[PDB]
Amino acid sequence: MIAAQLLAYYFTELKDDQVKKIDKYLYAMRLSDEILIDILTRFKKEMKNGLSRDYNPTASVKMLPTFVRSIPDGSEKGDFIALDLGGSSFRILRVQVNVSMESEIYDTPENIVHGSGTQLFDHVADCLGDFMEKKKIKDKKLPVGFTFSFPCRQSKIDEAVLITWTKRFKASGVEGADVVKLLNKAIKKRGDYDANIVAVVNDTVGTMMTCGYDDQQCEVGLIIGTGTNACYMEELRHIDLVEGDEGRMCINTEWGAFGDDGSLEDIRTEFDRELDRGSLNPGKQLFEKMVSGMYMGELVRLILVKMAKEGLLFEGRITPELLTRGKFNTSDVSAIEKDKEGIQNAKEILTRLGVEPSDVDCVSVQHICTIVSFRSANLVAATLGAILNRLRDNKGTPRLRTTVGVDGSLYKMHPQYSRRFHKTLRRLVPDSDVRFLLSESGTGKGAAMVTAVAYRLAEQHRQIEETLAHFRLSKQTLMEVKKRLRTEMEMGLRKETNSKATVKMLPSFVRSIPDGTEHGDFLALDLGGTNFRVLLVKIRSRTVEMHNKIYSIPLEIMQGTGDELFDHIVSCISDFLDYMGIKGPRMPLGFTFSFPCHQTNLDCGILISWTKGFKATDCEGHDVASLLRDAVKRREEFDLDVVAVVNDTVGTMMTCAYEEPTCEIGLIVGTGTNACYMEEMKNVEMVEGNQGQMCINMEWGAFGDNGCLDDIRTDFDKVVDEYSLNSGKQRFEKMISGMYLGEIVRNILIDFTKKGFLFRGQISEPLKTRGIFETKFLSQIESDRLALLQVRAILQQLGLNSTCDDSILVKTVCGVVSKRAAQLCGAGMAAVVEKIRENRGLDHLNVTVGVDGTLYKLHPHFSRIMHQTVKELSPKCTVSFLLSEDGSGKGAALITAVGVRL
Ligand SMILES: O=P(O)(O)OC[C@H]1O[C@@H](O)[C@H](O)[C@@H](O)[C@@H]1O
Ligand SMILES: O=P(O)(O)OC[C@H]1O[C@@H](O)[C@H](O)[C@@H](O)[C@@H]1O
Ligand SMILES: OC[C@H]1O[C@@H](O)[C@H](O)[C@@H](O)[C@@H]1O
Ligand SMILES: OC[C@H]1O[C@@H](O)[C@H](O)[C@@H](O)[C@@H]1O
Repeated sequence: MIAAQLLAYYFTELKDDQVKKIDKYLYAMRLSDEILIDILTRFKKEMKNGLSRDYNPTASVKMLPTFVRSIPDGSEKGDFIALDLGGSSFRILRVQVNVSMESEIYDTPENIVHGSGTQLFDHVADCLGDFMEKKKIKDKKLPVGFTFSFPCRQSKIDEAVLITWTKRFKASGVEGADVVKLLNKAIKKRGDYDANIVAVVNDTVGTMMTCGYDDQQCEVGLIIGTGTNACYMEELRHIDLVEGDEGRMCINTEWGAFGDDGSLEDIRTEFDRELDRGSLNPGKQLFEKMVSGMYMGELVRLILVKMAKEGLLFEGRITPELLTRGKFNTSDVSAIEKDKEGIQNAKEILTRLGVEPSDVDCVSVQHICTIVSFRSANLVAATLGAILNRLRDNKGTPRLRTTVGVDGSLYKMHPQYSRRFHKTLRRLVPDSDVRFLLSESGTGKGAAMVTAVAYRLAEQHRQIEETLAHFRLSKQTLMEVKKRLRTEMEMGLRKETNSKATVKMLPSFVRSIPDGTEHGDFLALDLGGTNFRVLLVKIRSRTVEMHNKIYSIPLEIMQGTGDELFDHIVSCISDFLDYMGIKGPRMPLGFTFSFPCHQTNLDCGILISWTKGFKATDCEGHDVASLLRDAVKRREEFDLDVVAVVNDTVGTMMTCAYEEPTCEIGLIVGTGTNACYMEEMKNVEMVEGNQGQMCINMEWGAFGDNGCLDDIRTDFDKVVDEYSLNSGKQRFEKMISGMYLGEIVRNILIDFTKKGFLFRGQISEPLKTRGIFETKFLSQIESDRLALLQVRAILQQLGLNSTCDDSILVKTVCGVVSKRAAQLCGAGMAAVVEKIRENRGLDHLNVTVGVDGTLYKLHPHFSRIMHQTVKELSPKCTVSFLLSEDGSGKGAALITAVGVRL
């Protein structure tokens, strides 16, 4: 063997002399550690820019958010299908989780790849059909995971908008589109089987998930093959594009694009540039074309040519295979760099290229292979180094212990790459005990690991939707609901039908809008809403001076006695008279009693039945005007003239009509809901008389107490009503007013919570607290100006331990309910305007509506949706809504003016 030894010395001798010369020729491809630190530092800056919302729009390193928040924990179970496309092979596996997987490779020729997105996806679908056939699972409904090795935009995990083609693929009409849906079109065109792509993940994510399944220290996913890329677990609080602050989420770096903006124009060489000039994506993936094992061999080829041309190789002799693009590939690079086998391989290959390689040439082309595969390994060490620093920092520790899961041919196959990369890495990041785990099995197993979870969520999101589905009414139902009210309106206005009508159409003896001749000083009560207040209104024919003071009524008095309740009112009145300096002279009062009252004239008003929060005994069936008088007596302090008993709708209508003659309808949407309008007397059957109109206090909150709305009432609606004071009463109102909506939302959440869909399945005392969701908060929650952070805060403020996810669902629930309300109220209001256009027999109506109520006033959407609904439900009308800013008081004064007038 003194021969082999003898030879080896010969080559080293031969080698030595040449190496110096080549190192100086390709000096540009000799990146010092210093430079590598520089590149490591530049990459950091690029990573910070991709995560930053401020800088992300022009950041080359996309730092795309995948929707994976943690590596496998063993909770995963089931048999899935995995599609792997973009690597070196198009495999279709069937993982079943121990983890049992079955792969299959399908050839994807240079016609499908560079073809049409349709052709491509038709190929993917066919192969999938083949697999499922072969495998005998087409019957079984199995979840599909898609390992798509390209840059995509995902908002959810089953969303995957292609940004740009990478590596070898370039099919027309895919970029910009949702690959998932594109895949579905193919499977449906074929209409062979049924498939649900529940997840779409990158191969670095898939590799990371795969390794983490085996090693729980796994936080990175690296790929060095047809293309290079890396992903890692990043803290949510830093992922600006995703709203959350708790936990981490995997970030698909897409580092191949590093340098695309020009950041590596000082590193990149003339060879890298020409390699680019003839590539499928000129100017893109620049960092990748210097590292990847799809660009490597061709890079060596471009160097060989340059030197041969310059007579520095094969005595300047060129051959046409040396010039043909792709004659020299990365496998040639790997072999030529083999330990013992290297030099002869260089020969066997180089002669295949037609140049008569000398022993010198073989020794040179091997060194040329080292500089190029080494620059590659050093560049990945640098950028991975940065990811490692970023991880260390996120940990706050000065030392890092993590695991990077690798995969990829160049790494897995080149004889010098792996260790050179390793050594260089740890010299750059000496502050870490980085391990590397090679995904021996491939990406599929990890994608199944993602698909298992994506599926689970997709499943629970489906049940939630089976719930909310109910608070979503079709225009056709809003149309019937409208038609249903109109029938009811007829039943209370008509003699015979009246006693049966649930929507009683109460005659308020207000026969006209302010005639501008009103004058005087009137006292006025406003009871029923949220704030009970006593007012003094000084009208003068034309000027209205107002004054008021809120007097709170305890829940106890409010639900006390007819006496306790009414004695309390008089005392407040007593105080107000003092407060005003009006005490003494008997004054004309206008009682705004916001409740169902049977009147036969202004000055009387028998409480038909309490609604909302009042439940004071011995009050129903009595003339409230009368009760007010007895209370004044028992007191024996002052006296007053109970001139009128008006409802708040009527009062609101007048307050607005005073300024706007066109206002003939009054709407209230606050603690409770109701409306009123100027009905033609010809129709007011309950009241004898034939001329003019009469304001009908449509007690619409009862619409449905007979059952005509029982097709749209949900089991949640039943509950609220069941747990209320007036159980079975005020249904239409119970699904619209601010005293009820919160309770609907609260019972849904309790439901979702029991299902584990929310607040981690635990029903907190606050969750069980009635009225926890006030009009003040619903309005806030449902606000768009409010960030998610803020919505989460309110909910935490309410005492509920919400997460950002809870904060989203809660927010969703509130919108389904308030929308349904704004819609239902719009249907009723729509009916009212038909009857007005029809009663006055006109082709087209222009009427104004006076509105008041905290919900209508505070809520961000209600009014807006409601306005649209009335518009779309009743096209022959142009309803205008006027917000009442002076309360029912002013209007109640104008009523007592004319009320005192007789
Ligand atoms: O370019 P490659 O050698 O195919 O490397 C990338 C590919 O590696 C395979 O082992 C994985 O299963 C694929 O999910 C990945 O896309
Ligand atoms: O529930 P609320 O906010 O009190 O809405 C209804 C109330 O609105 C006030 O503005 C009116 O002055 C009251 O007469 C009415 O009863
Ligand atoms: O296949 C490995 C990687 O190659 C890159 O060039 C692609 O852009 C990545 O999306 C992919 O993860
Ligand atoms: O407060 C607005 C409405 O609330 C309902 O609960 C009452 O029954 C109505 O009479 C009133 O108009």
